[PDB]
Amino acid sequence: ATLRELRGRIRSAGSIKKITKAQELIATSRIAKRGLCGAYNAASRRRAMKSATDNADDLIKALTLAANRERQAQITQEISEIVGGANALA
Amino acid sequence: SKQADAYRAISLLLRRPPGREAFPGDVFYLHSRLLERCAKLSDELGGGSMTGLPIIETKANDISAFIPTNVISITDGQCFLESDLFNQGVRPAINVGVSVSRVGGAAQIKAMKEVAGSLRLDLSQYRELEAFAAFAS
Amino acid sequence: SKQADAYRAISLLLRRPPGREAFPGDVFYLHSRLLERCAKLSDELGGGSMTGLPIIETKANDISAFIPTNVISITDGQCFLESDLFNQGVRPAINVGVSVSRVGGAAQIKAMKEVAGSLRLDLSQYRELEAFAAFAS
Amino acid sequence: EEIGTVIDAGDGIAHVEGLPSVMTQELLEFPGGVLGVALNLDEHSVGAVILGEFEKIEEGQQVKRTGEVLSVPVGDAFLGRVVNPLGQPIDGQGDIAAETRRALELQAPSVVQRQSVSEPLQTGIKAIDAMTPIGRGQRQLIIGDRKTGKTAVCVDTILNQREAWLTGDPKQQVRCVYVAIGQKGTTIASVKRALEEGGAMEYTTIVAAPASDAAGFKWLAPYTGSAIGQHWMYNGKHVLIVFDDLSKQADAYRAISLLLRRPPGREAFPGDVFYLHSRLLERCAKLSDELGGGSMTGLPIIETKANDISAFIPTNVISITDGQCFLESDLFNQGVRPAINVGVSVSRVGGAAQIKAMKEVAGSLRLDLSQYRELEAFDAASKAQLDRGARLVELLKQPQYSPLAVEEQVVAIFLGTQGHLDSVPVEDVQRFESELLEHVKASHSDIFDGIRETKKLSEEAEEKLVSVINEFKKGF
Amino acid sequence: TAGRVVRITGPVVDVEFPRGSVPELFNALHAEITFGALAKTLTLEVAQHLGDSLVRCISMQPTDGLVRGVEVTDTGASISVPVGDGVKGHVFNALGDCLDDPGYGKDFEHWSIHRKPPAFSDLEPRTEMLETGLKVVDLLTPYVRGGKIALFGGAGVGKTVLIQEMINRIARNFGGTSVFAGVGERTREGNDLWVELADANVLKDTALVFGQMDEPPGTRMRVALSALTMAEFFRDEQGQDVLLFIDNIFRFTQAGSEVSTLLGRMPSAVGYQPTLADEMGELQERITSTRGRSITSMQAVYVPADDYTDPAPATTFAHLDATTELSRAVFSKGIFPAVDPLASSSTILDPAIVGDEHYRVAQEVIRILQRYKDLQDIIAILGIDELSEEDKQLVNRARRIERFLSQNMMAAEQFTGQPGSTVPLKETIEAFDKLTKGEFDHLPEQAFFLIGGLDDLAKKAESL
Amino acid sequence: KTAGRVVRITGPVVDVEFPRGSVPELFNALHAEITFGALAKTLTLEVAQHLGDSLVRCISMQPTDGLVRGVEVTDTGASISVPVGDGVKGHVFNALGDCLDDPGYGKDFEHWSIHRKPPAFSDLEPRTEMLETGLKVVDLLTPYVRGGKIALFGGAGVGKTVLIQEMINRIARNFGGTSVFAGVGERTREGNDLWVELADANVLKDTALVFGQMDEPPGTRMRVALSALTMAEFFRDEQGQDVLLFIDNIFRFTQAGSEVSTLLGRMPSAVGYQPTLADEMGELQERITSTRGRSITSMQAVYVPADDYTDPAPATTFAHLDATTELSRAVFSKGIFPAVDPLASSSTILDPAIVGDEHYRVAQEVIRILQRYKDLQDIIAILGIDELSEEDKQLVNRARRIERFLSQNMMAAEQFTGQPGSTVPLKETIEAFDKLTKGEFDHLPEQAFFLIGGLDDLAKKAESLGA
Amino acid sequence: PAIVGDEHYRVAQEVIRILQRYKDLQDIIAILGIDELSEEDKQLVNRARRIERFLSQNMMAAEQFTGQPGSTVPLKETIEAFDKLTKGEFDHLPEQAFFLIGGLDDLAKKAESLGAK
Ligand SMILES: Nc1ncnc2c1ncn2[C@@H]1O[C@H](COP(=O)(O)OP(=O)(O)OP(=O)(O)O)[C@@H](O)[C@H]1O
Ligand SMILES: Nc1ncnc2c1ncn2[C@@H]1O[C@H](COP(=O)(O)OP(=O)(O)OP(=O)(O)O)[C@@H](O)[C@H]1O
Ligand SMILES: Nc1ncnc2c1ncn2[C@@H]1O[C@H](COP(=O)(O)OP(=O)(O)O)[C@@H](O)[C@H]1O
Ligand SMILES: [Mg+2]
Ligand SMILES: [Mg+2]
Repeated sequence: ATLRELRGRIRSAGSIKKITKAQELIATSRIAKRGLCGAYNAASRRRAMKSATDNADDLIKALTLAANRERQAQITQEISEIVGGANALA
Repeated sequence: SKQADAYRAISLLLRRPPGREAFPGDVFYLHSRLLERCAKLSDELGGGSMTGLPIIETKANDISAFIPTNVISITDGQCFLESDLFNQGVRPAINVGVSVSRVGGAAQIKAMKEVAGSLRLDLSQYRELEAFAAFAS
Repeated sequence: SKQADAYRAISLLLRRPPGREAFPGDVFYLHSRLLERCAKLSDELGGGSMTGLPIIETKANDISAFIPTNVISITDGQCFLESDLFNQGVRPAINVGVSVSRVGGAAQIKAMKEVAGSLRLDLSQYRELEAFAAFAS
Repeated sequence: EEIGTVIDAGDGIAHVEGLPSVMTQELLEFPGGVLGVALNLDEHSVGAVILGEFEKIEEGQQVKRTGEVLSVPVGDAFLGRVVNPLGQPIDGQGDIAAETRRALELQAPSVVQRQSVSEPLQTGIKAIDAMTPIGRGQRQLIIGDRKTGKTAVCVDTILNQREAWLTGDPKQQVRCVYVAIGQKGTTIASVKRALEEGGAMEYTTIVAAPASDAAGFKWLAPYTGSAIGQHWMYNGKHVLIVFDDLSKQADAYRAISLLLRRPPGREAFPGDVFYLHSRLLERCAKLSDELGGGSMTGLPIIETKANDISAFIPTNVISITDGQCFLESDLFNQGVRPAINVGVSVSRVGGAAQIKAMKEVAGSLRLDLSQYRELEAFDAASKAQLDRGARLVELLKQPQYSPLAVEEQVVAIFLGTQGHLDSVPVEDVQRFESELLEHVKASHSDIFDGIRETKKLSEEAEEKLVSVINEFKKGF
Repeated sequence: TAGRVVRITGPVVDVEFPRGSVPELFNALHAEITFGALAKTLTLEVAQHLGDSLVRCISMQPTDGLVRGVEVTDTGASISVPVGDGVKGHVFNALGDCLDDPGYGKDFEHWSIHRKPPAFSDLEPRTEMLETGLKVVDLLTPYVRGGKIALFGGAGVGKTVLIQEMINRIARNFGGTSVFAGVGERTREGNDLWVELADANVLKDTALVFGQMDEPPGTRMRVALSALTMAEFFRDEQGQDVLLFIDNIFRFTQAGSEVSTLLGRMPSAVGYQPTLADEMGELQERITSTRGRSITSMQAVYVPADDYTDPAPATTFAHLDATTELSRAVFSKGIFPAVDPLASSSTILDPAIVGDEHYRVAQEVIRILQRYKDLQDIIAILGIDELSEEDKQLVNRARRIERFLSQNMMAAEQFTGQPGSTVPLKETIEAFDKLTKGEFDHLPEQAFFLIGGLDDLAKKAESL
Repeated sequence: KTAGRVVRITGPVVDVEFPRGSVPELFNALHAEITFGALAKTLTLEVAQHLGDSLVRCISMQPTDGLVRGVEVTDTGASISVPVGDGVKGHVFNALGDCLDDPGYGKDFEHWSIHRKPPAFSDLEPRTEMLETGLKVVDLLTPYVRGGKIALFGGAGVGKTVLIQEMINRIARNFGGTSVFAGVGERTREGNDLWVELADANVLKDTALVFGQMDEPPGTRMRVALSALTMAEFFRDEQGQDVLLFIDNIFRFTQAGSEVSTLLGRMPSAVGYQPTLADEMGELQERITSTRGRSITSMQAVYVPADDYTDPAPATTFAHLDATTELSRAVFSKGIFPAVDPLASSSTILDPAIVGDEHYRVAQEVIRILQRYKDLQDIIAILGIDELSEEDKQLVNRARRIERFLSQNMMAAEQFTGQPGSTVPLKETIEAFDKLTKGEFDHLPEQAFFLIGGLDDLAKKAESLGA
Repeated sequence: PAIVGDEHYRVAQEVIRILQRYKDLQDIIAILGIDELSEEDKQLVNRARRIERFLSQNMMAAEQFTGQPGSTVPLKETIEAFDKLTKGEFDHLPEQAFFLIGGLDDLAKKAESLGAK
């Protein structure tokens, strides 16, 4: 279930990235003319959503690397089981 | 889990062909034959009973491993315990959403069945709503 | 996919060495030998043709599985269907963003070649812009 | 003489009947000058791993003993030579006059035969010498993705031993062994070219197992190089050995193990892949004075995939060596070369082996960079701190093939850790530094000589250095 | 002294020889299938010595119709391919048989396909740059002489035209020749390539070696070595520069995996053959520069699951000197060759190799194009008006630079009547330096489409 | 007759044929000779299997390079045995009992077989007595047990050996009893460093060191732990000494067993491990125990391959322990030393009936805050803390301060930083973390909590930072 | 449509489309919250939550577990109810009104039990 969970997380992160990039562009437009504004309460929305888009990109990259490690490892483990059975039947 | 490991060790030493995670083919049969001897006897046989409480240790909350899958498919329900719930103060750390008893109200006295008929479903819906409404203003 | 499964079954029962996914070392050969007989013959041989439409069933849309990878490599183009598109009402559920025909416009009549010229780029731009649906003003 | 017969051959493994008196791990001669190592001895046959051109092995061939357990020739004649894992020259420069022969599986010095590492091995790389100093007899892993400058770090380290070689003092000299495992032949040739241009081939030996070699040679090369180095180490010499790279040796050993039908484990590697690397790197040691005081410094190279230092082989080697220098692809692609990462890079035993002046200058520097990385990723003091961190990052940038002497590194680090770079623009920090160093060498070179002789920076020499900096800056 | 078939298991054939006549490993043996419908001569390749006078071999053709006990003849050598100038302009299979003219080249000199790389001392210790004359390649992703260039890009991006362009340039500029190795070649595409090269009139400059997809894994494994052997003859005996195209190298790796599985070997990580790295090294180390002559290779590389850490691409990229990615986006803009200047890379774009000026100009081009890519989304969604004036200046300059990376290619003369250009490296460096400095922002954009150096730029600017 | 002969050699595994009626018993030590010059030695083989037809399969304690088929093998009649007594203290031994710092020393001592049964179940008594260390994180969240079994899990380079050195400093120095250290498949230079450090601290005279390190055949790496445990068991059962037993690293014992199992021709288990993984660990660990009136405090480092805590070796080790300190690569990356995972680590005596209600309550509050902080990492990674509720932001700041304050300047960390370590009394730790969970230090900056001791250290550091 | 009729097919397809969109939006709602959706997406999410709850049913065989007796819903009533739901005719009822009930009369009764109508 590890690979399935990782793929679900990759899909979630991709959707979040798309939404945050759209919001960053909308904030760019609104600058020329809610609480997603970074440390504003504690322009700012544009920077916060650019940061969030970059963070989601990094998350997608890391999750994809983990997913590929898991995919390779599953192939290797499956082959190990198959060949172990074959050897024991040799 | 430890008994399954011991049986796997024995089978591999007898050079019986291995399967998933190198377990022998009949590991599910080992546990199912064990756990079907827990029974509620007919009144003709004396009405005695044996209640089984098997314990399974998972790793990294991976209930999709071979032996956990086997035993879950054998028993009359399960109480899933989770370290995240434990550390949060939910003790016993029972994950209500996925824990279940396959006997249900028949295993309860009438008063309990009356006051708790929908408690598990209510708590499952509550957890769903708490997750969904986490960032709703 | 079913034919590859049947051939793997035969090969294993014949004790032929297994590889990835337990397939024999000639499953790619199985499918490539099958699919290279689909051809367009020269005029010297009568100009006849056979067009192949192999169907492959993916599991959880993993086109990097062994048999999908082989058949994708073998064929001249791919129509990827997706259940998410199907549920969105996009029927036939072809993912135009990843589907390809390497023969391409050579297989179209001139009228279709003309009217369909801008379709690919229009759809790609639409997919890029879909995030901004509600901000169309 | 006992003569056996090849009874079958395949995939780098031959089986020989006969040879009753054969030793375990003995070398066997097959026709055509092919060699094998006797791994498995049973009542029926001997299983030999072929080290060489396996395609020339045929059923029915005569196999002869050598009477020698797996071993290579050793001696001073190997300096300046390129050899294959059997010790045979492949540089086309004639015979090598072996002093003796050394078995490849002699055990490492015991707990009571060593002493703590206390003498520095100057790599000439500011980042390493300042932040992850390497002592003689240490094992320091160089780990990173492909094309991140690992071989450049190791070749610059070998080049830095030229001055020590010219002293003529065996207590200061460092003989170098470069082991190429699975590297492109052209890359080995270019390494040899660079070493020749730097005068390093005088004291360097290359053991080459290029990518076209069979798995046996790739598996054997590190042990050949280690044996050649050990012959010097046990004679009171100091040795630096580079294994470029042990990932390829692990892959070759996995190939041999699978071809022997040994059941694999994690990532299809055999259960003894850790033993493969650990017994090799245990032989790099700093010897007790009773055994002559010699040392062998190990610089194993590991190639990661996508900066995944948590993979099996990387973690094995990290758990074998005394620290690691982790080269990042992001830093490398930003022009930060060498691409050392302070967050990961550490020297477990190098602090004791670092001269006083370097210690004093680099102490605060290491933590400053480590914190500044995060502060950058994220007031007037903070902005000044960011400027200082950027200047230090520029300070630790170094061109290839240009190792710095230890005193020059002291002065260069002093420039940046004492605010003398805040005046100069960041993009000039390098040129300035370089120019300034040349100045101190052209005139006011008393500082370099003092630092070299005393291994510390005196207050008076420090003040003279500041005055020279100020005069040069006004000239700058 | 002839052997006999003892076991047949698909493409694996066990053969028994008399005691002292066992063939050497990799020897080519011949057997006959006499059943009328499937009649053929099988080529077997000795893979193992099983002992007791048995050898295990991989059949190069399907074994359907083979009979136990039929005679097996030893040729006394490995698979050998015809070599010489006669192989140019002709199509061969992995066994040396001519496909466009059966029997052709049987009398040529024949070279074994299993050869060692140049001796270590015979290698050139210093990298060199293969000046192609194409602006984008020469400036941003210079090719290494004797090196390996990965090629990427789906259908319809001008990949075949780029291959034809490189064939043209190696033939006309370096006086060299080309060998195309279709590893796991689709028969339809092999036929298409044959006809297209004949139409382009570059077939005479190139030898085609096809190991088709519908062949057993053995031929797909050995076809790359066969093409390499022809290229090696051209380099070492005719003293020519050779360009060796391999499509697809991953299919060579996968055919090796299939063969390894057929022979009963235990798979390594991710199911590949245990000797994956050794096989790839044996292939790739033969592609080098030696004795003043070189084989340069452009190799299509498939990346399973887009996973660059996968063992096959990971092993292949240990040997790759440059990467050329062809982008549908660039192609759609009419910029030919459609090389994606940001995704493409070269390991010799360093000051130490190409010089300081080249490096500086290339980095400036990359910086401008990257900033333009960053501004692209704003341009598309909010419009170019939103951008600051400096951003508009950068957009104009970057658009001109990216159009100037286009070129009129030799192979493009057959679609557009105009001939191609060969821009010297110095001219490209100075032209793009001026472009980055902003000395042509006034000229119209179309002036930069499909031209050579600065003379062409001035001519087209005045013609507009 | 009575003497065997080598029939098969497959690495460090030897098949020996004996005459009928003279087949050695399992675990008997046999002796063969290698005469080839450089490698000349006497091999000690250990009978591992009876193969039938008067053949036995044995594990060589030394490398078999140079061994020839047909050489004579002699049966000692007994298993491997090591010297025991007060004299082993102050000396370094290998797995066979040979003294390395003084060859020949201990040959006249009483010698005990390294194989023996664990204590009878009726003699086993659970241990619940806190072994205060002065380390904030251990004392609060994973209190160690005196006479109990402690393990330090961790991946490569996360601080297992530095923490073992820390516990030798904190517990062994003031120890009134005997100490045994077992180097199992670890760095030889680390063994040398430990020998020298113990000599300098004067703890060596009370300590027996047994080393079978990385550059050894898998048989020695499998048996050295048993040899050290045999010395520890002598001290426990024959002298009534309180015994400290340090093992670094027990995973190496499991790994050597896996190598040997592969060499013995056994069918592999999951991840290629030996089928008898749990059995072998059980035998060894069950010997490592206290008994009624006889105390062994054991501390074991446990390597975690590829940072995979699900790997079978550590996974089977978990069951044998009373306290488990799990070192985390993620914690290590933050610069937090000791790099403990406060949520994954556990202790059987961290319950109110043993440590008292206040200690337990404070520990549970710390764990709840850290767990809540971990649950929020998904959001924080993308958006940061600015999107959380006020309660969650308060909790996140509290959790960051708590996680930093679990760090400590360790005694053994001075060598790496030049900063002397600190000892925090358990009472001060409880008070400090009570105040932290209550928000009494929410105003101090985060770095003030990093790598310090008690509340005075926090005050001084915060003052130095301006707060 | 040919077998079950146009109305049944249309209603089923609309339910599937809404639920698929809700599945697509779940991760966004989890991270950024519902308020960052467009108005139409917020409406669809509310509708989808009610639809997914109304697909649940108190079953005859489940009474041993819930203590609630089961129910049976005619197909025509099911089609009409989900047609109304997909149009937002019940958007004003609390989603808890749709949980584990039968037809529209059960829905009305539960809604009144919950203070809605
Ligand atoms: N300090 C440096 N400054 C500039 N260029 C450098 C530096 N170090 C290395 N390079 C260049 O970077 C590239 C990579 O260097 P190198 O070959 O040493 O790396 P690597 O990690 O060993 O590579 P590979 O994976 O090919 O073995 C080469 O072009 C080298 O010239
Ligand atoms: N408390 C600490 N303070 C500072 N640095 C530390 C601390 N603990 C460990 N380190 C650093 O981490 C390095 C690795 O620590 P240690 O040797 O204890 O790790 P390990 O888990 O035993 O490693 P391995 O798996 O390699 O044996 C130490 O050499 C030192 O560089
Ligand atoms: N430089 C160019 N000038 C004119 N036409 C081109 C150029 N490059 C590609 N084309 C056209 O684009 C099409 C695709 O090019 P091609 O290399 O054949 O793609 P592929 O090799 O992927 O099939 C060709 O039919 C060709 O006519
Ligand atoms: Mg390198
Ligand atoms: Mg350690």
